[PDB]
Formats: sequence, structure tokens, C-alpha cells
Amino acid sequence: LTYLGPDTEVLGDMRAKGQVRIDGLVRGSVLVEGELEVGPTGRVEGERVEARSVLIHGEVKAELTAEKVVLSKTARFTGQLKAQALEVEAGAVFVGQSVAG
Amino acid sequence: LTYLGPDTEVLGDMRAKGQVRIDGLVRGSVLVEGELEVGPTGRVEGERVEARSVLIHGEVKAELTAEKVVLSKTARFTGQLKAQALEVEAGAVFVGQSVAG
Amino acid sequence: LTYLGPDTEVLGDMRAKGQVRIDGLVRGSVLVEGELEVGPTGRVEGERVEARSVLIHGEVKAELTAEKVVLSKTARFTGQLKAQALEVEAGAVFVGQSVAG
Amino acid sequence: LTYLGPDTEVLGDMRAKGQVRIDGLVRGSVLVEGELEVGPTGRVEGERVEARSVLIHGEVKAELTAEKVVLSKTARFTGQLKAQALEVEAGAVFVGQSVAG
Amino acid sequence: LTYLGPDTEVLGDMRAKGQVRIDGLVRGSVLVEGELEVGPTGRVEGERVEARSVLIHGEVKAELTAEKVVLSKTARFTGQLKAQALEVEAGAVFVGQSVAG
Amino acid sequence: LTYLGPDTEVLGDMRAKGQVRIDGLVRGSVLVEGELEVGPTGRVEGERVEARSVLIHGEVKAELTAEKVVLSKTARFTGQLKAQALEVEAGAVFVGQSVAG
Amino acid sequence: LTYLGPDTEVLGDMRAKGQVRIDGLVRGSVLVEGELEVGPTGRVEGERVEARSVLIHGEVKAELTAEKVVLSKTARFTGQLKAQALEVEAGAVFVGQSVAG
Amino acid sequence: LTYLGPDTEVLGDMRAKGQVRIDGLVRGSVLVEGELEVGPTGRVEGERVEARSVLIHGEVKAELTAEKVVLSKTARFTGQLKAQALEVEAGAVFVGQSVAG
Amino acid sequence: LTYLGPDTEVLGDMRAKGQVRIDGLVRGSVLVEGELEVGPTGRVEGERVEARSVLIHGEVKAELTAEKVVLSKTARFTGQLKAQALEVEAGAVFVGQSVAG
Amino acid sequence: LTYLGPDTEVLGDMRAKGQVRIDGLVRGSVLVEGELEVGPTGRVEGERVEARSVLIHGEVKAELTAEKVVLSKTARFTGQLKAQALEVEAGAVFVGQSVAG
Amino acid sequence: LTYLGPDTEVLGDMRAKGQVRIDGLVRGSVLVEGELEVGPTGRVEGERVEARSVLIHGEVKAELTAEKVVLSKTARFTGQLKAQALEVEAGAVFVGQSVAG
Repeated sequence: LTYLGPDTEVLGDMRAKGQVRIDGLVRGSVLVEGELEVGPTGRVEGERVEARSVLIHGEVKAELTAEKVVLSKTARFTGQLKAQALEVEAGAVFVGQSVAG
Repeated sequence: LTYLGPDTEVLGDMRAKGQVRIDGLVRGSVLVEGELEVGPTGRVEGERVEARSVLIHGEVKAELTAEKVVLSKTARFTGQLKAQALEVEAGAVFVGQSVAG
Repeated sequence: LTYLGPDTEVLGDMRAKGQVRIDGLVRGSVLVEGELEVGPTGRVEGERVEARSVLIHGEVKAELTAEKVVLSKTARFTGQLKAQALEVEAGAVFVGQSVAG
Repeated sequence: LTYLGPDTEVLGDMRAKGQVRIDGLVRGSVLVEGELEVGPTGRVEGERVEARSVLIHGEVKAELTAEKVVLSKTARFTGQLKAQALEVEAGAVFVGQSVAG
Repeated sequence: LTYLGPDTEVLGDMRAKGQVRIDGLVRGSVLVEGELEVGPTGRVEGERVEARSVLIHGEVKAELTAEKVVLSKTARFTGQLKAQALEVEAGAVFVGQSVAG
Repeated sequence: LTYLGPDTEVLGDMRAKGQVRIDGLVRGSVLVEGELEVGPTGRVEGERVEARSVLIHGEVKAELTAEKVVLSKTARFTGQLKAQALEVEAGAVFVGQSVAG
Repeated sequence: LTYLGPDTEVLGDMRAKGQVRIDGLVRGSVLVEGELEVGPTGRVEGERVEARSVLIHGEVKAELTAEKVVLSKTARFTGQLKAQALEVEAGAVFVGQSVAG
Repeated sequence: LTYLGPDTEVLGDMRAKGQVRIDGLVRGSVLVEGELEVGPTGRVEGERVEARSVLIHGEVKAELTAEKVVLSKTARFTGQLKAQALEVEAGAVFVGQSVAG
Repeated sequence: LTYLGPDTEVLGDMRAKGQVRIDGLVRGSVLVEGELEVGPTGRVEGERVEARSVLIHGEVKAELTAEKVVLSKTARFTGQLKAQALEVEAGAVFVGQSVAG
Repeated sequence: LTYLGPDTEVLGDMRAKGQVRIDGLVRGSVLVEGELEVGPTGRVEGERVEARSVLIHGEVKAELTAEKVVLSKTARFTGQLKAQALEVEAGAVFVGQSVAG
Repeated sequence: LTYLGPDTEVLGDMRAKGQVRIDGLVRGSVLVEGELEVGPTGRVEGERVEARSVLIHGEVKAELTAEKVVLSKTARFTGQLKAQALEVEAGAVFVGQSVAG
């Protein structure tokens, strides 16, 4: 597990393994092997968010790439995407060219 | 209601009103005011699919635009998109740049 | 079955199979295998209306061709015709050269 | 709380708040307000490790600055230091000029 | 044993063997083989304090060198240091570049 | 009390207070207020040995000055002397000009 | 035996043998082989007082030389001395450079 | 009493008081107040032998002067004499001008 | 025997032999071989009184010469003397230079 | 009594008192008050033999003067005489002028 | 025998022989060979009375000469005499120079 707090602004290229929950901020690119969660006030601003299963509940602005990109009602995506199962519930402002299926 | 059959290949620019269920084929652009459904073997190949609520269960290849673009497990999107609530369940090969939220 | 609504203006060459009921409009040529009905406010404006049994209750303007061309009291034909049993009831303004029998 | 895992190599300048436990790696400078812990396999390689209470149990190589710099038996410090209560237990290879008291 | 009193100001380079307890003052360099203790009002002002185990409870200002440099709550170090187990309890104003481990 | 060990060679001008027992060596001048004893293997080599009561049992070579200079059977004095009660027992090689009485 | 009285002032160089007790005065140099005693009111003023064992209880002012120079509480020496066992009890005003041991 | 031994050669002017017995030698002048005795091996060689009662039993060579000059069988006088009762027993070699009576 | 009376004043040089007792007076020199006695009131005034044994009990004034000159308590000698045993008892006013022994 | 011996040669003027017996010799003048006797070997050679009673038994050669000049058988007178009773016995060689009666 | 009476005054030179007794007087010189006696009242006044033995009992005044001149108590001689045995008893006034012996 790698929990970040509500106010944990990490500049630079975070490289993690295992289950991650981000609730703070990331300025840079996140490279996770395992489950990822962006929290409700979390923000992952950068270029590369690569994971295995992403649960977006806050904001993301990067060229995200995963297997299962599952979202929530208050999510906010931006940028490119490359998944295999783009599961949006209802209320994502999903702005950007994606590939799936 | 405007039901099209399983094998009803309509060339040209279909312009409908009310609830529509397409299960056949459309070669051209669909302009519907009301609920729209593409059936499981349906295909809407063209450029403009504009509606109010779209339920995709087959294939679409056009610059779709709606309010609520809700999909199914066996859907297959292609092309641009412009919605307000992009609700994908799991298994859409959603290929193309979208705007939502 | 392929029901079109009262206001379903389909531009282009509709190609259907099975029982069809048109009540809207067609701009183009209708190619149906099976029973066809033009509704009371329906209009099939074009060139080719080919079917197996046609029930005209609105307006047609094309080179219709069928087996049994049965009409109604408020029908309005225009153009050529080629049937095998031209069954008009009373009030068709049947304008155009026909072959039957 | 902000727990990092055993293998969470964060490049860049981590800026956190609250209780932090680092067990992975940091390439860069750590700026924490609150309790800090470097885990046994943790390493904080960089220039600036500023906190309020630091518990070193692995390796640090930076110009650390805190109030209470408490260590463990297997700790390994390097670089400058500026504390108010430098509490080393026994086995730190504490290499570098310090100010305390 | 070599006990010095509370007010025993020894100018010059004291060279001792065995257990030493200094409680007075030393102006000069102390060369002890064995346990050393600086008392609470003791002061070892000079350049070279070399021993085997040092217990600082007062003030030292020299380039101390030992195996085990254990301190107390009211100690006050100054100058360089070269130990193998720098065991500070809490309240030393330890000012100076050290090597340990 | 200020006991020096059997092998405690103190270079420089020792300045003490209270009861002193020297058994090691002194290279320099001893300034004691109080009882002084040179031990059997002790040696106080220098210039100024000033005290209040001196008990010589080893060797002294300085311009000693006291009130009561009491010696032993194995003592060995050298140098000037200035006392008030020069109490030698038998076997001192007392070499040097003295004033007493 | 050679007893001199309390008031026996002998000018000149007395040369004696055996046990001598002087209680009077000598103006000159005393050369005795054997035990010598200066009495309490005796005075041996001169240059050479050479003997084998001297017991001073009064005053002497000469370059005394003996084997055992034993004194008393009320003795008063002056001048040089050359003995082998300078045994002073407490209260001699022993003024002058001596060799012993 | 002032006894001189058999071999007590006193150079110089002996000045005594009380009873004197000389048995050694005198080189010089004897001034005695009281009884005087020259012993059998005694010799008083000089110039002035003044006393109160003289008992000569050895040799005298001086200008003797007394009150009662009593001698013995083995006496030997030389020099002047001035007495009041010159009591010679038999065998004195009394050589020198005398006054008596 | 040659007894002279108490008042037998013999002028001139008496020359006698044997035992002589003079009790009177002699003006001149007495030459006796044998014992001589001057009585208590006798007087031998002259120059030469030579005898063998002289017993003086009165007065003599001459250069007496004998072997044994024995005197008494009331004798009175004057002048030179030359004897071998000058035996005076106590009370002779023996005035004059003598040789004896 | 004044006895002179057989060989008592008295030179000079003998002056005696009392009974006298001369048996020796007289060279000179005899002045006796009292009985006089010249012995058998006596000789009174001189000038003045004055007495009170003279008993001549030897030789006389002088101007004798007495009261009773009694002689003996072996007497020998010479010189003047002046007596009052010249009693010669038989055998005197009485040579010299006399007065008597 | 030749007796002269008491009053027989013979002038002239009597020349006799034998025994003579004169009791008278003779004026002149008597020449007798033999014994002569002058009686008590006899007187022989003259110059020469020569005899052999003279017994004078009175007075004679002459130069008498005999062998034995024996006298008496009342005799009275005068003048010279020349005898060989002048035997006077006591009371002769014998006046004159004599030779005898």
C-alpha cells in the first residue's frame, strides 16, 4: 500500500509498486504497477499515468494508459487514454482522444 | 416509434423524430430528435449521428453528438463524440476523440 | 416489421425486408421484399417502389411495381405502374400508364 | 498519514504534510511538516530533508534539519545536520558536520 | 583510578592510564588509556582528547576520538569527533563535524 | 581529593586545591592548597612545589615551599626548600639549601 | 666521656675522642671521634664540627659533618651540613645547604 | 663539673667555671674558677693557669696562680708560681721561681 | 749532735758535721754534712745553707741546697733552692726560685 | 745548753748564752755568758774568750777573761789571762802573762 | 833542813841547800836546791827565787823558777814565773807572765 495524504504535493516522477491511493497532488508522471486510485481532491497533473487498474475520483491530466479505467460520478479526465475497458459511470468530463476495446 | 428491422439497409440521410430503434443498417447520417437505440446487429455508418439519448449496442462509426451516450457490453464506437454524460459499461472499443462533462 | 412514424423523412434509397408500414415520408426509392403499406399521411416520393403487396392509403409518386396493388378510399397514385391485380376501391386519383392482368 | 511502500522510488522534490513514513526511496529533497520516519530499507538521497521530528532507521544523505533527530541501531546518516536534540542510540555511522543544542 | 577534584585546573598535556574522572578543568590535551569521564562542572579545553570510552557530562572543546562516546543530558561538545558508537541521550549541544559507525 | 594514579604523567603546571596524592609523575610545577603527598613511585620534577603540608615518599626535584615538610624513610629531595618544620625521619637524600624554623 | 659544664666557654680548636657532651660554649672548631651532644644551652660557634653521631639540642653555627645528625625539638642549626641520615624531629630552624642520603 | 678525657687535646684558651678535672692536654691558657685537677697523664702547656685550688698530678708548664697549690707524688711543675699554701708531697720536679705564704 | 741554744748568735761561717739542730741565729753560711734542723725561733741568715736533710721550722734566707728539704707549718723560706724532694706541708712563705725533682 | 761536736769548725765570732761545751774548733772570738767548757780535742783559736766560768781541757789561744778559770791535766793555754781564781791542776802549759786574785 | 822563824829578816842573797822553810822575810834573792816553802807570813822580796819544788803560802815577788810551783789558798805571787807544773789551788793573786808545761 502507498497512501498519500490529502495535501501531499509530490513534484517529480513518482515510481511506485503495489496498491496506490493518491489523494494529494502529483506534479509529474506516475508509474504504478498495481491498483491505482486518485482520490476525490487528488490531482495527477503531468504526462504519463500508467497503471493496471485506475480508479479516478478527482482530476487527471495526462496520457493515461491502463487495463481497466474505471471512474466515478465526480471524476474529471483530460488528455489521451489507452485502455481495454473504459468504464465511466455518469459524470466524467472526459476530454480527449481514447482507444479502448 | 420508428423501428427498423434486423435487415433494413437505408442508404441516405435518415431524418426522424421520436423514439427510434435501429437494428438494420444506415449508410448515411442519422438526425433523430428523441431516444435513439442502435440494436445489437445494427450499424450506423456515416458522418452525423445527432440525437438526445443514444443507446449503442452494436456498431457506430460517425461524429456522434448527444446528451446522454449510454452504451452496452457489446458496443463498438468509432469516430468523434460530443456528449454530456458518457456512460460506458465495460466492453466498448471506444476509438476516437471525445468531449464530455 | 419496419414501422416508420408519422414524421420520419428518410432521404435516400431505403432497402428493407419483411412487412413495412411507412407513415412518414420517403425522398428516394423504396425497395421492399414483403408487405408494404403507405400510411394515410405517408408519401413515397421518388422513382422505384418495388414490393410484393402494396397497400396505398396516402400518396405515391413513383414507377411502382408489385404483385397486388391494393388501394384505399383516400389514396393518390402518380406515375407508371406494373402489377398483376390492380385493386382500387373507389377514390384514387390514379394518374399514370399501367400494365396489369 | 503518508505511507510509502518498500519499493516506491520517487524522483523529484516531495513536499508533504502530516505524519510521513518513507520506506522506499527518495531521489530529491523531502520537505515535511510533521513527524517523519525513514524506514529500515528506506533511503532519502538528495539535498534537503527538513521536518519536525525525524526517525531515521535506514539511510539518509542530505543536509537534514529538524527539531528532534532521533535515530536507531541500524541508521546511517551522511551530510550536514542542524537539530536541537540529536538523540542517537548506538549504531549510527553519523558522518558529517552538525549543530545542535 | 585518577580522580580530579571539582577545582583542579591542570595546565598542560595530561597523560594518564586507567579509569579517569575529571571534574575540574584541563587546559591542554588529555591522553587517556581507559574509561574517561568529564564531570558535570568539568571542562576539557584543548586539542586532543583521546580515550577508549568517554562519558561527557560537562563541557569538552577538542578533537575528541574514542570508541564509545556516550554523553548525558547536560553535556556540551564542541569540535571534531571520531568514534564508533556516538551515543547521545537528548540534550547535547553537539557542535562539530563527526565521523562514526 | 585529587588522586593521581601510579602512571599518570602530567606535563605542565598543575594547579590543584584540597588534598592531593601524586603517585605518578609531574613534569612541571605543582601549586596545591592543602595536604600534598608524593607517593613512593611518584616524582615531581619541575621548579615550584608550593603547598601547605607535604608528605614526600618518592622523589622531588624543585624549589619546594610549605609549612610542614614531613618525609619518609625512602624519600629523596633535591633543590631548595623553605619550610617551618622540616621533619625528616631517617633516610632522605636531602640535597639542597634550606631555610626553616 | 668528656662532659663540659653549662658555662664552660672554650676558645680555640677543641680536639676530643670518645663520647662528648657540650653544654657550655665553644668558640672555634670541634673535632670529635665518637658520639657528640650539644646541650640545650650549649653553643658550638665556629667552622668545623666533625663527629660520628651528633645530637643537637641547642645552637650550632658551623659546617657540620657527621654520619647521623639527629636533632631535637629546640635545636637551631646554621651553616652547611654533610650527613648520611638527617633526622630532624620537628622544631629546628635548619638554615643552610645540606647534602645527605 | 667539667671532665676532660684522657685524650682531649684542646688548643686555645679554655675558660671554665666550677670543678674541673683535666686528664687530656691543653695547648693554651686555662682560666678556671673553682677546684682544678690535672690528671696523671694530663698536661697543661701554656702561659696562664689561674684557679682557686689546684691539684697537680701530671705536668704543668705555665705561670700558675692559685690559693692552694697541692701536688702529688708524680707531679711535674715548670714555670712561675704564686700561691698561698704550696703543699708539695714529695716527688715534684718543681722548677721555677715561686711566691707563697 | 750539735745543738745550739735558743739565743746563740753565731757570726761567721759555721762548718759542722753530723746531726745539727739550730735554734738560735746564724749570721753567715752554714755547711753541714748530716741532718739539719732550724728550730722554731731559729734563723739562718746568710748565703749558703748546704746539708743532706733540712728540717726548716723557723726562718731561712739563703741559697739552700740539700737532698730532702722538708718543712713545717710555721716555716719561712727565702732565696734560691736546689733539692730533690721539696716537701712543704702547708704554711711556708716559700719565696724564691727553686729546682727540684 | 750549746754543745758543739768533735768536728764543728766555726769560723767567725761566736756569741752564745748559757752553758756551752766546745769540743770542735773555733776560729775567731768566743763571747759566752755562762759556764764554758773547751773539750779535750777542742781548740778556741782567736783573740777574745770571755766567759763566767771556763773549764779548759784542750787548747786555747786567746786573751781569755773570766771569773774562775779552772783547768785540767791535759789543758794547754796560750796568751793573756785575767781571772779571779786561776785554778790549774798540774799539767797545763800555761804560756802568757796573767792577772788574778 | 833550814827553818827560818816568823821574824827573821835576812837582807842579802841567801844561798841554801836541802829542805827550806821560810816564814820570816827575805830581802834579796833566794837560791835553794831542794824543797822550798814560803810560810803564811813569809815574804820573799827580791829578784831570783830558784828552787826544785816551791810551796808558796805567803807572798813572793821575784822571777821565780822551779819544777813544781804548788801554791795554797792564801798565796800571793808577783813577777815572772818559769815552771813545769803550775799547780794553783784557788786563791792566788798570781800577777805576772809565766811559762809552764
